[PDB]
Amino acid sequence: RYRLGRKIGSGSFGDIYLGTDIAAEEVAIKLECVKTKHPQLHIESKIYKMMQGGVGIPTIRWCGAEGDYNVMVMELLGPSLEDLFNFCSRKFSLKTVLLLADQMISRIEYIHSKNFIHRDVKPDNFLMGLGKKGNLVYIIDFGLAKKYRDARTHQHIPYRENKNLTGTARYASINTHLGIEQSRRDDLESLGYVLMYFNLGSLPWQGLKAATKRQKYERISEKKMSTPIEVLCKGYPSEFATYLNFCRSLRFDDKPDYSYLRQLFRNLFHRQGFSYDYVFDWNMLK
Ligand SMILES: COc1ccc(OC)c(CCC(=O)Nc2cc(-c3c(-c4ccc(F)cc4)nc(/N=N/c4ccc(F)cc4)n3C)ccn2)c1
Repeated sequence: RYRLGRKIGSGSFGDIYLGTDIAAEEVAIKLECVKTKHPQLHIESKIYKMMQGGVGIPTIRWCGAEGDYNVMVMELLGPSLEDLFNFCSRKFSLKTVLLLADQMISRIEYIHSKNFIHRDVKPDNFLMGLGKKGNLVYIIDFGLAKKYRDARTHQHIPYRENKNLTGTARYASINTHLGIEQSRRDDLESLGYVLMYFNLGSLPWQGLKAATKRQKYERISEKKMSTPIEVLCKGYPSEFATYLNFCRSLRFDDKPDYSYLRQLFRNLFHRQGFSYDYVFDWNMLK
């Protein structure tokens, strides 16, 4: 039922295409070769299905195999926060950062409530909705997602060390750089780096080259460990440093206090005099 359009980029696993549901609507299409190596697309599809119904969780319309590809068809979403960041001249107003922070914490909480961690929290994996959902932040891409507790007993996965970094180095938590198994705290710590990225326009560990990838990650790790939160966040409201310190002090199997983290930013929002009219920076482009 689906005509494949132009390739719009790559995902954590497989290629992404702008596509068309010939009968009705435009859609997004993810393809994975059915026989190249270890398969991933069908597991990710199963996670989306477990996530179904949650606020800001995309709907899948069909998932199967068509010839030489495993295919997943997703409702079309709007631009990613990295796209919108570029469109807003790579700087977000405080109001927009706080509006985004409120929803993004909630999306991460939702994923955690369904027993999974995302492990690649970054602007590219959050997309705005379209039409009646144009003010809603969605989260995408479960290719790196992992179950962190047992569905029946809620027994947390064990602590593990000497792991290779998974996800994007720019936003990875310090413990991830140190080879620790990722848990709920790490999704939230990554979000903290995303919010300061939006505030600052960059992070101080961006753009570092080296010979091998290990050395580059090592530079990023060292720069992150050697930059105190009060220096990273210098000049910005204290809530951002409070947020990051809170995430960095969580124990491996701690349940984060998502409400407290949201309340930090909500209190700031109201002390700044902003109104929750869901008018983001991009809503003001002329
Ligand atoms: C209507 O006018 C338009 C004008 C311009 C447009 O764009 C040029 C568009 C198209 C917008 C669009 O892209 N919409 C969209 C995308 C995704 C998606 C999937 C996806 C997932 C599952 C599926 F089944 C299908 C697609 N994967 C992703 N990965 N992004 C990554 C991954 C890894 C990275 F390191 C960085 C970024 N994305 C963004 C899902 C749903 N909607 C429209």
